[PDB]
Amino acid sequence: SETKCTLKSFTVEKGIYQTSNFRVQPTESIVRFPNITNLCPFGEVFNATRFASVYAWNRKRISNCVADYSVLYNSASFSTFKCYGVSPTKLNDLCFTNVYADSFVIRGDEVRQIAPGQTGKIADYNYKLPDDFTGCVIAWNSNNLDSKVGGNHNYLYRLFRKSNLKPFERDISTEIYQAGSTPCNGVKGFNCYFPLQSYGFQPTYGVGYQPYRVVVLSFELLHAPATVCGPKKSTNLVKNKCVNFNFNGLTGTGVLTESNKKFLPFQQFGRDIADTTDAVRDPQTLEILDITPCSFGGVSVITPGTNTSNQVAVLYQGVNCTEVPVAIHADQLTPTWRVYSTGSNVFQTRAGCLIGAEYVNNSYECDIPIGAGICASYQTSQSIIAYTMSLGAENSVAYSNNSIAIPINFTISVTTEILPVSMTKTSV
Amino acid sequence: STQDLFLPFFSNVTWFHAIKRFDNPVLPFNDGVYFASTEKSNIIRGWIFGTTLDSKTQSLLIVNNATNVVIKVCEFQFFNDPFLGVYHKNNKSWMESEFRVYSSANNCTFEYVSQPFLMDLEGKQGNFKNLSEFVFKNIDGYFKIYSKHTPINLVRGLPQGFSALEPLVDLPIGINITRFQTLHRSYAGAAAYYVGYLQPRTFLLKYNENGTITDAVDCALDPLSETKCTLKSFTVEKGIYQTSNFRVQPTESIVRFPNITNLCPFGEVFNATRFASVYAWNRKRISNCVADYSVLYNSASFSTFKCYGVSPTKLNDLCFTN
Amino acid sequence: LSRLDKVEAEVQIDRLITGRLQSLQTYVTQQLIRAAEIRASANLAATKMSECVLGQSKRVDFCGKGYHLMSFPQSAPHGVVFLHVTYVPAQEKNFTTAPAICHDGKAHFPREGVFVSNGTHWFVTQRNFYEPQIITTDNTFVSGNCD
Amino acid sequence: DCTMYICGDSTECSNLLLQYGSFCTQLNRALTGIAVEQDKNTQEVFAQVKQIYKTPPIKDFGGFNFSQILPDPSKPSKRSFIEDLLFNKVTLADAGFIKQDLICAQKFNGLNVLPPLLTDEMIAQYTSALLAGTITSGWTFGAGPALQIPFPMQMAYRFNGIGVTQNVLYENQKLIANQFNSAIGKIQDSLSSTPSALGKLQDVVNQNAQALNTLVKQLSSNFGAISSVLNDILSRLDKVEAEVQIDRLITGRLQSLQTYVTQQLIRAAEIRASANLAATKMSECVLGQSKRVDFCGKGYHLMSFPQSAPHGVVFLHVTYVPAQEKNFTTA
Amino acid sequence: LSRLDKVEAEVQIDRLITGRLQSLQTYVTQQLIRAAEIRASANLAATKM
Amino acid sequence: DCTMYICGDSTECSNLLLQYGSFCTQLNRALTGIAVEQDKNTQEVFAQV
Ligand SMILES: *[C@@H]1O[C@H](CO)[C@@H](O[C@@H]2O[C@H](CO)[C@@H](O[C@H]3O[C@H](CO)[C@@H](O)[C@H](O)[C@@H]3O)[C@H](O)[C@H]2NC(C)=O)[C@H](O)[C@H]1NC(C)=O
Ligand SMILES: *[C@@H]1O[C@H](CO)[C@@H](O[C@@H]2O[C@H](CO)[C@@H](O[C@H]3O[C@H](CO)[C@@H](O)[C@H](O)[C@@H]3O)[C@H](O)[C@H]2NC(C)=O)[C@H](O)[C@H]1NC(C)=O
Ligand SMILES: *[C@@H]1O[C@H](CO)[C@@H](O[C@@H]2O[C@H](CO)[C@@H](O[C@H]3O[C@H](CO)[C@@H](O)[C@H](O)[C@@H]3O)[C@H](O)[C@H]2NC(C)=O)[C@H](O)[C@H]1NC(C)=O
Ligand SMILES: *[C@@H]1O[C@H](CO)[C@@H](O[C@@H]2O[C@H](CO)[C@@H](O[C@H]3O[C@H](CO)[C@@H](O)[C@H](O)[C@@H]3O)[C@H](O)[C@H]2NC(C)=O)[C@H](O)[C@H]1NC(C)=O
Ligand SMILES: *[C@@H]1O[C@H](CO[C@@H]2O[C@@H](C)[C@@H](O)[C@@H](O)[C@@H]2O)[C@@H](O[C@@H]2O[C@H](CO)[C@@H](O)[C@H](O)[C@H]2NC(C)=O)[C@H](O)[C@H]1NC(C)=O
Ligand SMILES: *[C@@H]1O[C@H](CO)[C@@H](O[C@@H]2O[C@H](CO)[C@@H](O)[C@H](O)[C@H]2NC(C)=O)[C@H](O)[C@H]1NC(C)=O
Ligand SMILES: *[C@@H]1O[C@H](CO)[C@@H](O[C@@H]2O[C@H](CO)[C@@H](O)[C@H](O)[C@H]2NC(C)=O)[C@H](O)[C@H]1NC(C)=O
Ligand SMILES: *[C@@H]1O[C@H](CO)[C@@H](O)[C@H](O)[C@H]1NC(C)=O
Ligand SMILES: *[C@@H]1O[C@H](CO)[C@@H](O)[C@H](O)[C@H]1NC(C)=O
Ligand SMILES: *[C@@H]1O[C@H](CO)[C@@H](O)[C@H](O)[C@H]1NC(C)=O
Ligand SMILES: *[C@@H]1O[C@H](CO)[C@@H](O)[C@H](O)[C@H]1NC(C)=O
Ligand SMILES: *[C@@H]1O[C@H](CO)[C@@H](O)[C@H](O)[C@H]1NC(C)=O
Ligand SMILES: *[C@@H]1O[C@H](CO)[C@@H](O)[C@H](O)[C@H]1NC(C)=O
Ligand SMILES: *[C@@H]1O[C@H](CO)[C@@H](O)[C@H](O)[C@H]1NC(C)=O
Repeated sequence: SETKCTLKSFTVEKGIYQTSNFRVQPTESIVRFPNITNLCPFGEVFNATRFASVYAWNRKRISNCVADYSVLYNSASFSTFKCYGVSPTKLNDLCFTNVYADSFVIRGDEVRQIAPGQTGKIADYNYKLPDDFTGCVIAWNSNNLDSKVGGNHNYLYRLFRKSNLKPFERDISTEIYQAGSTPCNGVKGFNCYFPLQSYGFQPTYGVGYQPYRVVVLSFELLHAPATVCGPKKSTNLVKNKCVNFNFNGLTGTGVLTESNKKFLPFQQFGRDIADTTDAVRDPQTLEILDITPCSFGGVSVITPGTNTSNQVAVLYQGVNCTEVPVAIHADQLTPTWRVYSTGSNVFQTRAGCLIGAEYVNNSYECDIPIGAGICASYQTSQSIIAYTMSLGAENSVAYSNNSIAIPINFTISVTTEILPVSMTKTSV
Repeated sequence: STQDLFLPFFSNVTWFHAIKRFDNPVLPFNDGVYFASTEKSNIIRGWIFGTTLDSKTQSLLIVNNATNVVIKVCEFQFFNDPFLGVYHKNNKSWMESEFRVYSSANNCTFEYVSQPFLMDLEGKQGNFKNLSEFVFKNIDGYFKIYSKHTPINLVRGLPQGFSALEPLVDLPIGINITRFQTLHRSYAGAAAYYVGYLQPRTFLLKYNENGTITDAVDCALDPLSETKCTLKSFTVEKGIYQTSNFRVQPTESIVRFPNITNLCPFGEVFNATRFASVYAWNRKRISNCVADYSVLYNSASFSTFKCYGVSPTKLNDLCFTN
Repeated sequence: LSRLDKVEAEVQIDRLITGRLQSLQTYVTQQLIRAAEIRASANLAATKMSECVLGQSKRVDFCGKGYHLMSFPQSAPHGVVFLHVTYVPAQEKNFTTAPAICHDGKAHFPREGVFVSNGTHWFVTQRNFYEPQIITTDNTFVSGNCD
Repeated sequence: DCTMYICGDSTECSNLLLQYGSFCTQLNRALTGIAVEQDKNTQEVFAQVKQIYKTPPIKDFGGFNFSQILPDPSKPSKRSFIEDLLFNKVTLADAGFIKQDLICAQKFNGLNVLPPLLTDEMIAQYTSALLAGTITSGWTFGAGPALQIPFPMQMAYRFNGIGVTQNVLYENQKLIANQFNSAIGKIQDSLSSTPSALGKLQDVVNQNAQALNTLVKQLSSNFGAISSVLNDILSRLDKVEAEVQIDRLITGRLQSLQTYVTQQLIRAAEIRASANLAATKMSECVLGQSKRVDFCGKGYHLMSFPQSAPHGVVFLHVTYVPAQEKNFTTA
Repeated sequence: LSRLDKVEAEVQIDRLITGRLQSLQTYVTQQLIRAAEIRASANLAATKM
Repeated sequence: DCTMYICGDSTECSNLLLQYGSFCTQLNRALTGIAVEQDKNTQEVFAQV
């Protein structure tokens, strides 16, 4: 039936038909995250006393703890959530190398200016983001917490600068800017403006001028020995099985074995030529483990003509079929059928393993090829057999230094030959 | 092969020797700075990083004052002659009494004190010269540190050999740095250090089977190395190898815009008395004048800007038919 | 188009155009390769016509298996069929041979044919068909001595 | 394997790949066609005889010594000294005899190498049969029933073929045999000394290896996406905007696969032309004597001998070359 | 580049790059096929010589 | 020249072209192979003496 699927027809011709290749599905799953339990102090970040002004935005280090972004995303008092490189849903399943938390207060209309590649006074002078920023930005109004009727002037930003700042650049200097041509000194002068600009935060201000507390997370991910993870709980590890593993967020599937790679302490991952992972250091046990996806291979179906018979054979190219008994149908396979795995008709070849055919010793002309000199045929009470192909009939010649053989009679034979010459014209 | 900031091979490095009395000069940190030392008893123990160094802007301070290494970034008012001074004072130990480095630390945003960094290796007593190699990068506000320590037995020059640096720590100092000064252990001994300059280049890093860098070649040092980087191999067969094409870079820039000076009447547009209704929407023609879209894009009283076919940023560098 | 207006339609139209253009390009490239193979086959067919049909060929196994005699072309849909007539020997007999004959103290060699004996008498025969002849000087040319 | 290469072990990426139709099926069909064509090439090149001839135990060929081309029974395989040298000079990578190392990275990404139908021992058997048939019966075995003929008379027939009367052989047999043996020894020494000769085969081996290496390396490119690894893309981005990256990855990998397949098709066509030339040379030069100038070697052709090699065949053209001329007066 | 900021310059330049890469690939493939035909003709010329 | 043709004298476009891998290198190799093949053809046709 799978060959009928491949051919999109109800009749199959005599031969071999490669079909959908198999793969061993993982048997179970292992979770190995670092067993830290101390909660990350997001209280001192989101719900602290006061935030440093945008021109001198405070940076608070968070590391070696377990965070849960669900309680931050699910709150209804927040206003905006747009994340770059990450999704709000997928934060709990992944670990962070280091958490750089930037918190500050900006204007309501300047919330757009947080996005990298934008243009505005804040991004131009005191807080610019890299073109490929990764992380999440949190925005919400805090007028009733940081606005006073007499005017809150504790939040400041720079008005002029000599040149655009680099990404993540911080400037503290209060040098007087020389807006005019002539230079000046002192506290103040004509066309000599103080770099910092003040604002009278008051509750009477309408939407678009209200203070909007903003927290930006600029973590970098999965190219380093991460130390901050979600609330996912650890699980015991097993070896020599195809297993759905995930170390520090590295979701993957394969069979793992203790390798001999000497990972240096700043190195956590090992990678192949194709930039795929090859080894990993377990976050709980400091050994090094190789990772390989469990074995797989193609599936070929050996069959005679559909009108002649319905019995078929199966071949597993490139697979030492000692794993086929391990391919028990307790775990599933890409090919659903397994009834041919009964045994007592199993033969190994250099091209793989042939199941469903009886190997014999007598030789014949190669009917339909399998590989590596072995090929099968259907004949006699009839079954699919396998044999080594015969190169021809052996015939020795009687050489001697004084004898010849010359023919006496002749036969005239006629032979046909077919050669394609041309093909149908087509214009599109 | 990696394409990022890297010192060229066979570089004309500036050299120092602490033969007496001497001073440490200040050198720029443009595009990264390479630093090496073949010294005894860890005479070099710190560096000063910044752009103004005179408390006008922030600066970086690293000192290894015996007990531990201190990393501090503040509004430092460094002294004009920073030095460290220390022997056998009734304890058989050597103490560092002087820490005369700065006078003012008004506001500090980044501090770190863990342990001292005089990680001397095998051999002891300085039988073989110790090569402490350092490379510092300041990219997008991140200060990255790499360090090494290896023994050499060459008398005076840089050891002819191959080595690579492990990363030490990443510092989010986020300050402007254009120059730097190095630190010292004043007590009988001579010390030398190199001051190289990192550059954005590419090298072919030959990792061994064990994961240690054994050799490296440049992609633009000389034609042979360019062929090596092009072929991604350390052996070259006899023949002719086409490499990266050259192009003459322009010598200078020329700006030629029409020499009209009268300001455009955008006042009569935005700050006009009244507008025509939407059904009879008004049209005004503006030409032969000087405009500036920056004053339109920088106002905070506006609500929406959707520019199609053009960005608001590139308006001042473009000219309009009508 | 009947569901989406122009601005959001162009998004889907461009994807469809790219997909169909890729399919067309793949088809054209495959057709070019097949055409090259067909040109090779047609050149071989033309050479076979010119050498086997219009003449007699000495090239081994080119115009059929055996010693070539003639050929006849026949048409076919998008092709051509040749009928190679060849000469094949059938029955052979084993004999005793000798490279030369020393009669008057001089070596004798066949002008055409081979020396052959059935066990008691010697004859000369052409190589591809048995026809004994009495040894004659018309059959042999003399050169050198018998040592 | 198109599906593993593009979207290895990912149902979400497999569903997106499903939207593109039969690209994977077309690629698989082309690759299968090439694979069958290789066996067809080898079959036509080496299988020109249906009966395996065996050399006689006696080695009295009138002074000619074929020890350097006949198989040596002591070795487990039927390979002669020269064939041993040819198999030694070539560094064949990844023959595919069950890989139960760069070739390991290729295999785990869906890149399979299939074994040839005819083995290196069966090819040697075919070559030995051809060589024994030639040295025993001249050209008659290729035209019909095999007819035995002394070698000292077959060479006289060859000289008659090249327009030289036959008595020249019967008067210079010992010297001619010495020349032939010395020439065979010189071939032995040249093939044991120089290495640039088999560059014609090492080149195609290197081309295949480098093409597979480039195809493997192509998986590391972002193709405009935020990352090159679909597992991290899924683990960071949910089911909505992950599409915007996965479609770019799928398009890039599809272009890489198509380029690889097209280049493979062109290379296969070139190899088919070369194999047709090799079969024509076998039929014209080994099974008979050819009058075509500079076809079977430089000079007047006498005979040839085939020798197997990794992914190729080696011919030894024996030719007649005049050496010492004298000026005369003519009319 | 002189009209649009970097963010949308990405969206334009990637399209331009894809188109130009397609044109280059088509040119190279056609040249390869033409070279194969010319090589066959050169082999025929050598045999005729 | 792949980079000249696609992104002539633009560092921003060169950076984007860098993301696509070895397409340019493959094209250059194919063109160099064709160029060498032409000289091989001429040599084998004309250099028989
Ligand atoms: C980090 O500090 C750097 C050192 O002060 C600073 O570079 C300085 O930038 C100013 C502003 O342009 C330059 O001042 C000169 O500018 C032009 C030359 O382009 C002249 O026409 C002016 O008249 C004026 O002289 C300084 O020359 C320049 N300093 C150096 C050593 O080149 C950077 O801009 C600072 N970076 C940040 C992000 O703040
Ligand atoms: C080497 O330089 C170090 C950097 O300044 C310096 O560290 C300083 O150490 C003192 C005492 O160890 C600290 O003073 C405070 O220390 C703890 C902190 O809880 C308190 O118990 C003390 O009473 C006191 O408040 C300084 O804060 C600390 N400096 C910094 C910047 O943190 C070392 O002491 C220096 N070593 C020598 C030998 O001079
Ligand atoms: C090898 O071939 C020889 C040539 O044919 C043959 O010799 C021939 O033998 C026949 C006998 O069958 C002779 O024919 C004569 O036979 C008797 C002999 O008395 C006569 O009465 C007949 O009338 C007839 O003339 C041939 O004359 C004779 N020819 C020659 C040249 O000798 C040998 O017998 C053959 N040997 C073998 C072993 O087959
Ligand atoms: C046909 O040619 C063969 C190759 O030239 C030749 O075999 C060679 O024979 C010589 C002498 O018989 C060997 O030389 C060695 O012989 C013995 C071996 O122990 C030693 O006593 C000698 O000192 C010397 O080392 C060659 O080694 C051998 N060549 C090979 C490749 O084995 C045949 O003898 C020739 N046969 C005829 C009939 O001419
Ligand atoms: C011609 O002779 C060969 C062999 O020579 C013969 O050997 C003896 C049998 C004897 O008859 C001698 O006088 C000859 O010189 C024949 O080859 C043999 O063929 C038979 C089958 O008929 C076979 O069983 C033998 O094995 C073959 N010999 C060898 C060495 O393998 C050949 O058949 C003879 N031809 C005819 C038409 O009879
Ligand atoms: C196929 O696999 C089996 C086992 O997985 C191989 O049998 C092993 O052979 C080696 C070499 O003789 C022995 O050292 C092992 O002890 C065998 N294993 C077992 C379980 O018996 C077998 O060799 C493999 N097939 C091939 C062709 O290599
Ligand atoms: C850096 O430190 C200085 C001094 O500690 C701060 O300047 C003081 O700011 C307060 C607040 O307005 C004034 O009352 C003082 O008079 C200032 N002192 C001096 C000497 O000018 C400065 O604010 C700090 N920088 C930041 C960014 O907080
Ligand atoms: C801030 O206060 C609210 C309201 O009491 C509380 O729900 C929230 O948890 C606080 N913030 C943090 C980070 O805990
Ligand atoms: C995890 O727990 C084990 C057992 O208590 C402990 O040995 C190990 O150190 C822990 N992991 C880490 C990273 O400390
Ligand atoms: C298959 O068998 C049926 C019935 O025996 C016959 O009609 C049909 O022609 C056969 N198929 C072919 C291809 O001949
Ligand atoms: C074939 O022969 C071998 C030995 O000659 C023997 O071991 C094997 O069992 C035979 N095969 C069968 C199917 O009998
Ligand atoms: C290095 O630069 C100095 C100062 O320009 C110069 O004197 C010296 O010759 C240079 N050396 C080399 C090797 O370039
Ligand atoms: C010796 O060490 C002690 C304790 O470390 C210290 O109090 C004392 O001052 C030291 N001696 C001198 C001379 O400084
Ligand atoms: C409108 O008036 C404001 C207030 O003085 C002024 O700043 C602005 O420039 C005027 N509009 C224009 C287009 O100049």
